[PDB]
Amino acid sequence: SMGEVVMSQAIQPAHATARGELSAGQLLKWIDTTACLAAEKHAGVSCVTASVDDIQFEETARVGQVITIKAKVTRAFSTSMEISIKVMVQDMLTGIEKLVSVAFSTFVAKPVGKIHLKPVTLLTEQDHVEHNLAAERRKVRLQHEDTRGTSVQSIELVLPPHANHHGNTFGGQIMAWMETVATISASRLCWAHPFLKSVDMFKFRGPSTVGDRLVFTAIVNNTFQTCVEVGVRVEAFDCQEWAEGRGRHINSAFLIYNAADDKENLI
Amino acid sequence: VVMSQAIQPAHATARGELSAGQLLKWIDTTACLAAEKHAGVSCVTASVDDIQFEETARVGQVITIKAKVTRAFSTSMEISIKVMVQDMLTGIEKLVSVAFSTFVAKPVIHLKPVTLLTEQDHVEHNLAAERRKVRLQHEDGTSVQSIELVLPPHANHHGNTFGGQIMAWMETVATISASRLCWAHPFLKSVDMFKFRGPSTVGDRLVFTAIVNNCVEVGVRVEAFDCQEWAEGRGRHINSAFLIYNA
Amino acid sequence: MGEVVMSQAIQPAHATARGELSAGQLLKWIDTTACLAAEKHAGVSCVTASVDDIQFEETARVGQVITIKAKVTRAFSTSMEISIKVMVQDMLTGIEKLVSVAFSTFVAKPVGKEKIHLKPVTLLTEQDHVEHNLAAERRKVRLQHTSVQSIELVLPPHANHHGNTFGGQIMAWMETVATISASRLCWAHPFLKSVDMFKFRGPSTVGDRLVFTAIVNNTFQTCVEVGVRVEAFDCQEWAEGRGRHINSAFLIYNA
Ligand SMILES: CC(C)(COP(=O)(O)OP(=O)(O)OC[C@H]1O[C@@H](n2cnc3c(N)ncnc32)[C@H](O)[C@@H]1OP(=O)(O)O)[C@@H](O)C(=O)NCCC(=O)NCCS
Ligand SMILES: CC(C)(COP(=O)(O)OP(=O)(O)OC[C@H]1O[C@@H](n2cnc3c(N)ncnc32)[C@H](O)[C@@H]1OP(=O)(O)O)[C@@H](O)C(=O)NCCC(=O)NCCS
Ligand SMILES: CC(C)(COP(=O)(O)OP(=O)(O)OC[C@H]1O[C@@H](n2cnc3c(N)ncnc32)[C@H](O)[C@@H]1OP(=O)(O)O)[C@H](O)C(=O)NCCC(=O)NCCS
Repeated sequence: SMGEVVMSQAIQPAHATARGELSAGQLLKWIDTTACLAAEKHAGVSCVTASVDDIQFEETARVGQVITIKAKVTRAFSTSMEISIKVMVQDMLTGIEKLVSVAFSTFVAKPVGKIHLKPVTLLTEQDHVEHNLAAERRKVRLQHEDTRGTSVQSIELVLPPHANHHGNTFGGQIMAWMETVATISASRLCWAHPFLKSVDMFKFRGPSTVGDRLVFTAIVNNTFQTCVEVGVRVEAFDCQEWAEGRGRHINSAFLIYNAADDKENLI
Repeated sequence: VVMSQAIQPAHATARGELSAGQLLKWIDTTACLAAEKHAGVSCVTASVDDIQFEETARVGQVITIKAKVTRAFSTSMEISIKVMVQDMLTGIEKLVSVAFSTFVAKPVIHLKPVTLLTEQDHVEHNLAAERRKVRLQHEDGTSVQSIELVLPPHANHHGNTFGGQIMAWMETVATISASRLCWAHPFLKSVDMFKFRGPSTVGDRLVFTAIVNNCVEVGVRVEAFDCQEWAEGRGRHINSAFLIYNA
Repeated sequence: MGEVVMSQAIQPAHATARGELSAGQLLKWIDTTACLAAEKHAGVSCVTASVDDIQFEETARVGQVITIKAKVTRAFSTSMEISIKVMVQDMLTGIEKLVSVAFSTFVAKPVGKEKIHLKPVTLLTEQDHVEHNLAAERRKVRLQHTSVQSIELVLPPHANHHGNTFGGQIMAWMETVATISASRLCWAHPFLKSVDMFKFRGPSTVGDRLVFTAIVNNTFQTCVEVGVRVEAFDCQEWAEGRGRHINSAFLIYNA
């Protein structure tokens, strides 16, 4: 009733990892879908992931638990929108609901052919305060203007199910693909299976489309306490660019992984 | 038209049982491939009759599905569906479902009658008329909300959403509402007579809304939205459905 | 080098009842890395022409990582030979093993009514030259060379952006049907050991139905050979009966 889009996923073994936990990559993908739908409700046209803020993961959902994602447009700007993301997890046996993640993300309306956005409607006091908090967070976003022998290369062909019906590659899918490569790199240092704690704020620097090859390069970047930092770099190539060897930088993220809450589990 | 699929973790539920939605999907695909062998063109699910599951299938087992066109009408076709499960260590086979479905042809033309041969062929050919009569008569806890975005793999090559994809997404949300009643994990008993009352297409958003209605009965609502319609909040009602569970 | 490299973690979604990687998925992944290598050479869409002997010396498990390297060893005119290497690593132990060394052939598909002419492969190593030689001997060999029914509908993710059904996709559906037939003979879950050389005869396309039939062919005990047929139908072809022989393959399973 309040322009809040709601998803609900039960976690099958399909979404599961070697730990029986929900794949972090999948959560990222679901978060981006729900948020996009939130934006596309405000815009009327297709919207693409512009950037993500930092995401922290408080809990990881196990198989047999239900996840509930809620997204909302907090503020509309000129072509862009701030979308707020809440993520819960409910154990179907205990009844307990816990918070997984509060998160922010940015979407861009894509022109129909060859256009301005309406203002978001504010009813509550939370609406009016977050309306202002978005402009401060936006300053932070834009000012973010800064431009180990355990390497891992992967490659994914962008098929039609990985993109909207105009053919633009989904933000969430590149994030899902990133995360699995990152895990492979992080595991080269752990004696346990490590789980994702956070993704540092990053930007989608340019478009990707059906039939691109996305190349993922991952390396461990740092070690701290119980955790390990992995940089992933994403590059795009259409069929011709792929042969010539002149790709396009799509993004770079830093994912921080937790070695099962023990110092001993990493070298 | 025969389809055999083995049950793998990809298809399984939390307790290692083959997911009902996954079955419903495999039923439609096969029931659709039956219809498409008769019309020559693409076909879409018009309606579903009572489905009832006598057995639940488990990882490692194999499901065999048989579907055939009983009677072609003016633009629609009645299809029969048999569902067998086999154990690959026992050899034992068990019946999962006897179910009927109705498909409409979608030209971009008329349909010939089918080639009848058996005595049993004629019997189903006559009883289909009664069944079509019943199919047409349908004329009058906590709410679980979910949304799904229709991608290319969720539709035929012409862009039309599979009926079976909708029933699979329907089961996911219905199970959650059921689980939320008894604080446990249940299994699907049946799918009651409903009708898909409008098309759906790639790019649609399907909003699902499940509520506990009364052994439990989950009512699922499927509402469809353009990217434009999504903005204007005026969508299209695809279907309502009633699913019954035990725990 | 000139190597296309893919790394995949084996989740339960890629797995079987035991906790092993489905051979179907492995084959699909191998066809992709090889296809990516061909296209890096050709600069256009490439399809699977044929596959040599593939033998799996190990099976991987959930929570392990498969790494595939693919290289174009020689280009001819429309076709290229691709050398493939598959390794598996345990994510906890860190121990690696050879899964498979195999060979596949890819053909460059024209956009319009286009004549395609592939450039030579840049040779650097002495092993490069050795491989360029032995490619022709393998190319010559190539050109010289109870039961389960199933059906799959070709959708968008099963074909490249032009609409041509991937070789690896058919190769996946090809094992999932064979496994059941091998399960129907002896009452135990078996694992795939090798795939005998087979060619792709006709192209397939988005919207097709592929009908799969498999039978036990020959059983020298502790081994059961199972042949697979693959038959493709347009939507209209479907309703009339006349279809196309895509491929017939022989799979060796193990009890
Ligand atoms: C997002 C994108 C449009 C930014 O364009 P740009 O080169 O920065 O040019 P501009 O500065 O004019 O961007 C226009 C808008 O983007 C916003 N923007 C740019 N960088 C941003 C960031 N890091 N975070 C949030 N918003 C950002 C600007 O604030 C501006 O907003 P406004 O129109 O409401 O005033 C561009 O990088 C892009 O099209 N790539 C991602 C699209 C995509 O394909 N996403 C899926 C992943 S491949
Ligand atoms: C395989 C195919 C290319 C062979 O074509 P053809 O009818 O035999 O005609 P040609 O022999 O002239 O084919 C041209 C090339 O195919 C090669 N060829 C044919 N079968 C081959 C095989 N078994 N192994 C290696 N090369 C083969 C020839 O050597 C020739 O090579 P060149 O052009 O580099 O000199 C063709 O039948 C085809 O399009 N197959 C299906 C491809 C496909 O769609 N696969 C994806 C999954 S269905
Ligand atoms: C049935 C439908 C195809 C056409 O609308 P309609 O007004 O009900 O169609 P009509 O009754 O005028 O005629 C179409 C045929 O479908 C049959 N039909 C209509 N309602 C039916 C129902 N409740 N149950 C079974 N068959 C039904 C009719 O008997 C008629 O058969 P005929 O050609 O032999 O006379 C439907 O409303 C529709 O367009 N939705 C298609 C569903 C779809 O797109 N696929 C599923 C994913 S959304």
